[PDB]
Amino acid sequence: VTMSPESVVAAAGGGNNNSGYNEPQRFALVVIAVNHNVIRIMNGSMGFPIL
Amino acid sequence: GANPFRPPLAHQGLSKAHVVKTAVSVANRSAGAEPFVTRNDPRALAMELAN
Repeated sequence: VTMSPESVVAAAGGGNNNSGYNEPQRFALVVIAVNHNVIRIMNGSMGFPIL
Repeated sequence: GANPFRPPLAHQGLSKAHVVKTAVSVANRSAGAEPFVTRNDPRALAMELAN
């Protein structure tokens, strides 16, 4: 991932009043994935045969 | 007139052939049976992972 000049200039504080970046800004990256899975119901119990 | 009033003979009564208001028939609703979703946890089983 390549970030933006707006982000790199907002990271530094010193902005005027009601500018939002009056304080230095810290960022964190989050990644989520969605996957399939198989569930087997037998004998009154459940589990993942493939895992 | 052969019509005395003294005899307390109140006959036998009167047969209620029918009732003025019919009795509605409601639908029968039973309850739980032998497998009525009860907790017993005898085994708890053991599902070995295939892979």
